[PDB]
Amino acid sequence: QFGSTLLSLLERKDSLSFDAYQMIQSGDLYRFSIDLQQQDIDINKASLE
Amino acid sequence: QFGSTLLSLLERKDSLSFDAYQMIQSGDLYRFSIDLQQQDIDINKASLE
Amino acid sequence: QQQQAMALLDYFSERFTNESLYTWLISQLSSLYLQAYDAVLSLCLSAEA
Amino acid sequence: SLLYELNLGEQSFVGGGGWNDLYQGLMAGETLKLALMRMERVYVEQNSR
Repeated sequence: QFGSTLLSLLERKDSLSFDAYQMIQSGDLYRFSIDLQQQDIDINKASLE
Repeated sequence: QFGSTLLSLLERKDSLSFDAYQMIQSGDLYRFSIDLQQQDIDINKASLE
Repeated sequence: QQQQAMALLDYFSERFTNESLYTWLISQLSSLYLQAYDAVLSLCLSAEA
Repeated sequence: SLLYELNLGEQSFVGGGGWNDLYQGLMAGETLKLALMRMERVYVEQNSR
């Protein structure tokens, strides 16, 4: 029962920690990509200017 | 118990190894696609040039 | 993306619960399971006799 | 106790290592089961009227 128990829960930890690293660390995407619009707005502004 | 055990864990190996193979081997995508930006930058440069 | 991806694969590999442990088990387990078969054989033979 | 009946002299079937650090000793009981069963075989074999 211990074996099965630890096995299941460790595998749970593993999986959740996989997505955990993925979600927490990759979440910087929006901040990093702010420029996508934050400068294209100026792109359009310069046209009429 | 042996049967069930080995069954469960082998299926674990199978599933995880499927995505493992997928992630490790397909990960070449960014290196392969570097040119996407690495040459469009020159595309735009040539315009004003 | 590529850099954090290879770091992810490393992190995934450093599971501290690897399938290699699982292989160690199953191999051992399988031998034990053989020995178990051997026991049962003796039991049933003697029984039927 | 088995030896007190069997009186086959000292031989040992129990073994260490059932506990392991790395593998957290996951199969010791199975090891015992093995020993147990074979000893049971010996028991019915040598208990002999």
